[PDB]
Amino acid sequence: DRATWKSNYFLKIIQLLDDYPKCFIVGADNVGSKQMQQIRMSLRGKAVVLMGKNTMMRKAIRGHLENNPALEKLLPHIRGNVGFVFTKEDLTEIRDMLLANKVPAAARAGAIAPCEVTVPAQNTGLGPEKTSFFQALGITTKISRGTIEILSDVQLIKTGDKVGASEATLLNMLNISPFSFGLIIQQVFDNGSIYNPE
Amino acid sequence: SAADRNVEIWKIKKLIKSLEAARGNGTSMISLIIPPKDQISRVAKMLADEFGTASNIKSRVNRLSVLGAITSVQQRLKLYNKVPPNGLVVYCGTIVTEEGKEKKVNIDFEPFKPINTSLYLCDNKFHTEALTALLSDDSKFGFIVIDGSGALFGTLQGNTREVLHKFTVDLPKKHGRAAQSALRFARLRMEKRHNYVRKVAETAVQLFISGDKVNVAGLVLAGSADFKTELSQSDMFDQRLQSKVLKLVDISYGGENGFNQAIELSTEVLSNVKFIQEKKLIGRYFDEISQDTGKYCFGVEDTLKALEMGAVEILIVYENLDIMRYVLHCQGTEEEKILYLTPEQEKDKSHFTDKETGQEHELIESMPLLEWFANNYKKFGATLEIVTDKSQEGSQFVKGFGGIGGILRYRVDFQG
Amino acid sequence: MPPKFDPNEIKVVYLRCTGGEVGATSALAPKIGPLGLSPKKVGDDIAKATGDWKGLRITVKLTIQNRQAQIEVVPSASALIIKALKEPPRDRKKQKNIKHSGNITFDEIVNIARQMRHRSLARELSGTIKEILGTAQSVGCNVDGRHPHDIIDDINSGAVECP
Amino acid sequence: IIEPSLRQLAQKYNCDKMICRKCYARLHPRAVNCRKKKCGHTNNLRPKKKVK
RNA sequence: UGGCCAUGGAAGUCGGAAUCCGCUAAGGAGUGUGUAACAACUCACCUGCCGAAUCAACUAGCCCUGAAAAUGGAUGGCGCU
Ligand SMILES: [Zn+2]
Repeated sequence: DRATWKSNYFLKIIQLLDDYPKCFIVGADNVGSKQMQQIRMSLRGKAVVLMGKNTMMRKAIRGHLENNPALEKLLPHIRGNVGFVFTKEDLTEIRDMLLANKVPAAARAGAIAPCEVTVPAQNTGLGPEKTSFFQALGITTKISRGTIEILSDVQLIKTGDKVGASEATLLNMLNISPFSFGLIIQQVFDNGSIYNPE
Repeated sequence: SAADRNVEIWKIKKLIKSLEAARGNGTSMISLIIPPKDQISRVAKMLADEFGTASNIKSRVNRLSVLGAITSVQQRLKLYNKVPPNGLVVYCGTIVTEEGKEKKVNIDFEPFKPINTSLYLCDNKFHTEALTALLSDDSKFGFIVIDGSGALFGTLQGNTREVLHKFTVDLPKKHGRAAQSALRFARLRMEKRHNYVRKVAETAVQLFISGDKVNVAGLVLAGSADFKTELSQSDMFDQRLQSKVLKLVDISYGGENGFNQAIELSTEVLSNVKFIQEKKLIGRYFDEISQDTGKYCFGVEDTLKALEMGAVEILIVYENLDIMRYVLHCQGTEEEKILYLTPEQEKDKSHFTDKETGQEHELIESMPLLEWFANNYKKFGATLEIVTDKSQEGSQFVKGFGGIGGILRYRVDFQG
Repeated sequence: MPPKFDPNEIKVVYLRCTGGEVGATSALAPKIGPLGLSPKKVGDDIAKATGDWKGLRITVKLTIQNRQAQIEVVPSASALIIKALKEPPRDRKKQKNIKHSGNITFDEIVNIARQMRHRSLARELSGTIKEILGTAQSVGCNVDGRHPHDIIDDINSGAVECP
Repeated sequence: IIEPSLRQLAQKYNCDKMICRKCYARLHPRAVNCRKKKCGHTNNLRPKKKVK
């Protein structure tokens, strides 16, 4: 194990490179197995998704094989948490399909905020429970007959702001999930030419 | 096997129920019972005199039925050469029944458990009060009997008086007639004496334990000279055995002649054990009602539903409760339903018309629920705990709670 | 169903499993049952009627409540349908030694099993599904007198027929 | 009653510990061996039992 | 995939016969926590950072734990690193 498998992994990546002349480098990021399965089910017919390591630092060996240049441009961009998407359809269409899929995934306590997150005026869906968790920071909440109702549309977290722990937990209890993303596109490979999501 | 024993018990329980219902004429029946030690010839002699005296019964019907009943039992007893262990229970007669069917009947059987009860009777009906009284009191108690001469071990069902094991010992003298050696010999005497307690305690673990969990519901020490007290409170005595020590009896005499003295003294305390186990259980049930908790049930509407569903852990029942399981049936459509009814709701009830269709819904005959609980608690959740109305907690459970409840496996919600 | 007692439509589903016969220990209704208008004994009788004459060796019970009428269905599990297609039927009470005979062939019968799978598996068609259901069998032991393991590798059938 | 993050901070100091099976020494939870020369750095350790 | 035995509940998890395939980058028909039972949590394969050794299982030397006695005390004593 892990000598024959390592050789089998080299055979997987080279065959995918030989089959498809176009690849889409996608950042994995905070991602679930459930997400990856959903993406597999959506992109089943056309594309083939892969997730690699520093044996993707091995496109060099494909470029060595009595043929290819152009794969030399792709070596620096295999950094961070990276996985590939091999495919033959198109480039701008596939970019739109990747952007369109995505997933919610609830608040990460500590990380940055991508958009201006809000709390709409609505009931929590509980009995006479702790209103003190909501009112600790600066939110107007009443016990309007049993249910804890928020009485105003207020912005908690703004763009480029750090998400606190107590406010993250309250958003998770409310089922408000603007944070996270799913997966991001950093760079592209299209028959030799490189693009930067443009 | 344990399962085969339970089937043999149920077989006899069923048989017993059918014999109590029997009924017959004048005093044509016989209820005869023989203990295991007894000789059959002596019994066959007794019946031969009872046959002779019966020859001068004035009334016809009775006389001829009696003599034939006495001849049958005499012939059944010819087949056995000895009275078997567990005794013998002979039930002869000529029972009247439906269809005007005055039929002869004979049931000799060696019962399960040993019986220490003799009985000769004739009557209009059979008398199985001995057998049913046995079947209730399965509770065995142990009897360790210490003496400076030698020990004894035996057990004690409600009826039967057993001997398990006994030994005698060559113990030393009280005194040592030297000044210096007095002390050494006195220590030596006390070490021999302690080794004897150890042996008795070891043999007691040998006898009274079963699968690292003692069979005897209690245990009694019975002696004199603070020798039982040596055993009772010693660290030598295994705590699983020691925790069931209920009485330390003070007896004159020793061994098997002291044994039956120890039983006579220990009677009230050995009767109270069932009453104590009742209190402990219903006390445990009532604590759940005292707190919020919600790991309880009560009423045949609830307690059964709880048993049907996410099952109970313990199913408390009062003997007397009288609530019964009928099976109702339709004439035309062949629809049916079973319900658990009270004494007045079962005797006469205009509820049972089918209504939706418009027919009379005939209530096909019952069986009554204590019996139903016993039939299939094993196929539910189990520990069918029969309790009485004697204890203060039991009295509440019977009078207040309707004599039915349960301690559940977890919390359960109920509505309506 | 939220505030007090209201059916706006009620096509409510919940998943019970196991149901050869009525069952004394039941555990069918409560919790979900009574609140929602489905009863207990009648619901057990309806559950027996659907899961009657096959399967009597364990079944699955999705319960779609239409206000008061439950629609019990048998959604297929792989091992259940293998046990249904065994050497039937010695149902209950001996029995006893035990339910693991496991020499009942099924070569082209498992083709139907891979077809009846509710898509699932993230597969590249039956070629891979054949390998899965040929090993799901804890009991069966594959064809006539074969093993499962590595005979699966050399399949020569039903690649294009199963879609 | 008590603020959760504040609680877990005081747990860290009182309850997130290893315990020596020989000498009952209270040890940091990463511990593989004991501190105590009295029990010869036993290595028979167990976790401190959590309050239910 | 409520896999099978076990219903008293074990859909990975009181126990035991099993014990493979798919997706696979890859996850045991499951190390535990805990559950009536789930859930929820926790325990490979792979990356990002950092920057050369790292780690396991035995084995035997000294040292230490194991190592409790009654007048105050004896490597002979003083002492000795
Ligand atoms: Zn220690």
